[PDB]
Amino acid sequence: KYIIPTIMLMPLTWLSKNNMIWVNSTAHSLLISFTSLLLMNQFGDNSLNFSLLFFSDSLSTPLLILTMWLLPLMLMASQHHLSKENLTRKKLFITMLISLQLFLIMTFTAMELILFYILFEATLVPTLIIITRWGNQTERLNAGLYFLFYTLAGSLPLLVALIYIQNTVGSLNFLMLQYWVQPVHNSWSNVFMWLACMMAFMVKMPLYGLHLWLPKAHVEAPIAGSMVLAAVLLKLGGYGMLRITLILNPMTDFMAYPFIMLSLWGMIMTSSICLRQTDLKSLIAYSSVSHMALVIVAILIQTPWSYMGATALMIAHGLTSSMLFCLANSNYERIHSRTMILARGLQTLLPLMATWWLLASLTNLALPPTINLIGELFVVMSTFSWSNITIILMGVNMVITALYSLYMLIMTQRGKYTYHINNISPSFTRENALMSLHILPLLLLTLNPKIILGPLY
Amino acid sequence: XXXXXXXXXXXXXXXXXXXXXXXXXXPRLAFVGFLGYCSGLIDNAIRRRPVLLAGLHRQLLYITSFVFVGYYLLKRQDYMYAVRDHDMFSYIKSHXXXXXXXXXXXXXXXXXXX
Amino acid sequence: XXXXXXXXXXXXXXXXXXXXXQAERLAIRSRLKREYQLQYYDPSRRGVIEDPALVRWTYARSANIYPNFRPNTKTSLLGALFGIGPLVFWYYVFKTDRDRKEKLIQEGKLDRTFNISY
Amino acid sequence: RWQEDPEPEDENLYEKNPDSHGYDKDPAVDIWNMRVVFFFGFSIVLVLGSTFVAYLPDYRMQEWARREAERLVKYREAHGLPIMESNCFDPSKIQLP
Amino acid sequence: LLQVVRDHWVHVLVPMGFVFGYYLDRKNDEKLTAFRNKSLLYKRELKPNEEVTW
Amino acid sequence: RLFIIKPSGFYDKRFLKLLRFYILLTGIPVAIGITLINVXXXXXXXXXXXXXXXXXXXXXXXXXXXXXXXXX
Amino acid sequence: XXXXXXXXXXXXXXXXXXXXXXXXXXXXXXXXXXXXXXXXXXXXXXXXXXXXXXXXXXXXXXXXXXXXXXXXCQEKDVLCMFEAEMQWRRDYKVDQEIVNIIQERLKACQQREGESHRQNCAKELEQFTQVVKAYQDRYXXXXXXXXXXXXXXXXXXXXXXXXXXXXXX
Repeated sequence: KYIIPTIMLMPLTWLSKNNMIWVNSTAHSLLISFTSLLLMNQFGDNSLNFSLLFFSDSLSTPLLILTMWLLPLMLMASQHHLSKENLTRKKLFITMLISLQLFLIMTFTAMELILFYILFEATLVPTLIIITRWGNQTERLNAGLYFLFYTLAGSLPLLVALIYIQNTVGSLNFLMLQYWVQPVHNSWSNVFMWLACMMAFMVKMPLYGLHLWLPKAHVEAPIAGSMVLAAVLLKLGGYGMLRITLILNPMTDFMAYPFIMLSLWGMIMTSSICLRQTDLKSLIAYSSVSHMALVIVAILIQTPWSYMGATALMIAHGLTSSMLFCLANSNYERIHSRTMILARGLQTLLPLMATWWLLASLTNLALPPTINLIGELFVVMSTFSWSNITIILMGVNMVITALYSLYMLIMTQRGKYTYHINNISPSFTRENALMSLHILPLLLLTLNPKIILGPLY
Repeated sequence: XXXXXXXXXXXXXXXXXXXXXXXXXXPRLAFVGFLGYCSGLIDNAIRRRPVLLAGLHRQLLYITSFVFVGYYLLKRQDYMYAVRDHDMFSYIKSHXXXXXXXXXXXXXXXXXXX
Repeated sequence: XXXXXXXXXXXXXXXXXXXXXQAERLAIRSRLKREYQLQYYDPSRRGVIEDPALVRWTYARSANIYPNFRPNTKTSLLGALFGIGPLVFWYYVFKTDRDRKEKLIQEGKLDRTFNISY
Repeated sequence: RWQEDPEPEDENLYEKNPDSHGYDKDPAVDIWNMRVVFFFGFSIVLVLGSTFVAYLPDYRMQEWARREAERLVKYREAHGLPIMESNCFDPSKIQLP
Repeated sequence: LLQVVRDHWVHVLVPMGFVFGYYLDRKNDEKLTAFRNKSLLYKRELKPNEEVTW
Repeated sequence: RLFIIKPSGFYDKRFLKLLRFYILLTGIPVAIGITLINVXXXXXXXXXXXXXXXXXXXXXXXXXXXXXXXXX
Repeated sequence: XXXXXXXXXXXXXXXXXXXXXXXXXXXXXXXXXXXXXXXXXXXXXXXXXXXXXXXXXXXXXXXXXXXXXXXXCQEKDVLCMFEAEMQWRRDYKVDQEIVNIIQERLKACQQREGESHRQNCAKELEQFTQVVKAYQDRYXXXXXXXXXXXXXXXXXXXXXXXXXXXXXX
């Protein structure tokens, strides 16, 4: 139902005339994104399989809807960029997004681990082409090579891990079939089997160790700022930790103990650096570490309460950090620098965009129940049942989550910009329309967060 | 099996075991047909010719050749998987002692806390 | 950091060396301002000015990492003890809490009957 | 020496030769795209899509379980002594050891 | 008539691809016809319609 | 009288009017959505006789609009 | 209705004898607002109910009963274990909202009495302590994520602990 109309977007951009292109790619994507909220939502007590195992059903993944939400949203801000260059260069880098969306639909839907693996690594190839090309600043290669040699270094151990499970215990396939899986006896040979399953989802889900993959990709901008949101889709795209820990190793949690603590220090120290940093895109790059680290802590506890907040945080972060990158892009195409201090001035120069700057920054804080409060609060409550000492460290993190976003506000809420003379037009219709399409879904999830937070809810 | 034991060595088709029935307009055949069409798109990029899709009508040769070779390739696929299953099921019945059945049991297992 | 007496006007002399010192500082200050002045007062510009000071300021933190840290000696090694060290510090904190909690479940109950969530 | 490498031009739509637009060039294409189909998805997915989300098609037995629980409470209280759960989904298991 | 067909050609293909996608993915249930009515979960005897529901 | 401070205003105020025009355009079936509860029957709870488990909608509750979406 | 316990009957009756002044300001405003915007709201609600005429009853609640015990068929089989685990997941979702009713029974006591709090009721306090304690041992709580395959182990661990204590005494 979802694959085939998404594949038919590929000949759409190539066959259409030279003056159009962007009109057809945006309009047809919006009607397909409507059908995702029409058919996928239906479920019973245990979510029943879709069809044959080419693409399967969703049990605890309404995160597909977020990919369908960014399916037209990534095409909006990429209008100002790429417009100067040739028509063939435009047609290629629109279809690379469609190819990304093709593989991204395949990752969340298909209830597998063997075929899921060759879709998890398959998303890295289109992003590699996007990140390495169109870089405004230099050191594109010091982020492009970093994009593979961190992920593939951790994910290639899945080939020796996943196949080892199916060769001993039946077959992986449906996961709904996986009741054959027996608890681990805790042996030294089984130590590296657990580590190989984890390490793939320890790189894309950023810790404190091996976290350097993320900020390098964000600072060195792929195209404008809307292709940065595709890298946000890859953080939440590593959702296999929800499936491996729950099924393949449920008895194993003794080896999780140091890895919780490694992500726990990736909260205080990741927030400390994000205070004196000069680059505006880097300030969102390090804030994205902490929010996804909260998910990492939640998964390894394995309590039924933590997953309720973990799945909610995947949707919460994917529409708020992407909203923040669009605000960084809206200054990047006017001032032509990622410097925070140089680009300073809201309301006096940017009147209506300043209110969007508020709502995006307030979502990093704990607002009245939208999705960010709902997502975070379950994790804090789950950590206390895990160990009572946690909120002494977790509370300090709550202080600097204010400093994550208020420092972004203060260094933009000042009536100066004496050196600057540009940025005459504050928002050319679509510039604010991007910001509304990011916040209004979060405002609609205030009334119904049952659709978002749902691992057996 | 790597080495032949029942079938005669060096043969293009099966012939000895022909009864299996080949696929008719299979979903796998459509992808190979798409690959034949894909080769007729990229050849106009190497040899610079107007339009990838609306170019020369030598593309029909590329579609047919991939389908024709692919049909014999898919015929070998369904044959070899069938022989693999035929040898496996015959091995269990001939030995009998190698396979053992155990069903319906209630056994204790350690439960994890938190 | 602050001393016993706060510096604002304390310890200053006219002399001859200080008189030429102010002449040096005002010369560069006027040199870097005039290149701004010629670029500020013209309608034909429209665009944010670069300035070599701010570009190098951003480059100081984002880059210049691997050309540095070649004489590590001892100061770099002391940073690792403050780096990976706190992870070892908390490793014995949570472990003592686990030995406290796990023993209470099996013998002498501490968990309340009202508890059901997580 | 750069020879041909030194080539850069500052481009901004703003208002000059655009009137009021978002997409670069052509006034006819801009209005039909940036104001019509850009806002058609804004009207269908957000307003007509709000009716769905979780409201209407029950959604993973949330409303069904409420009516199912209430009828089981009144029946078990009138007949049995234990309320709902005591020793559930296990009756006459084959030993322990 | 001639001006309308020449203008829109790629535009028609995307909703047409949805109908082709919906039809092909529905036909997969015909391969999975086994255990159509089994046990007590969603099983009822036929009155007029054949094989309850597809 | 003074010349006052200057803001784009024209680009800002037009966005809110263009947004509201498309909210109100699909705000018509929202207004019909209230009358669908009014005119057509909403919900009834009764023990069903053994004949059919599902007809049009398998389980319909609260709103009649739930049954209309269940058919397609 | 039916399921909810609640209080028997509330008294609530005013005498009004001490001080005439202006009779009662609370009673005069209550009688005025009953006719102003309460009787008019009752007339519109009755007009909409009468306009319905034809009403569909429908099935509402689904049956689905027993379908064999989960702790009887084992040895890892897809045809048998799938439907057995479905029954356990149904009951677990029902048991979540059974607790909610007993939880709201204690909520009703706190609202009605207020000043009495713990001195009265007692029945709702005892009903809460009996169910939740049994809920902790049988359904999840210490058994991590919800899984019916692991649920049999939690029942067996409680059965082994009870047998060990019975042998000593």
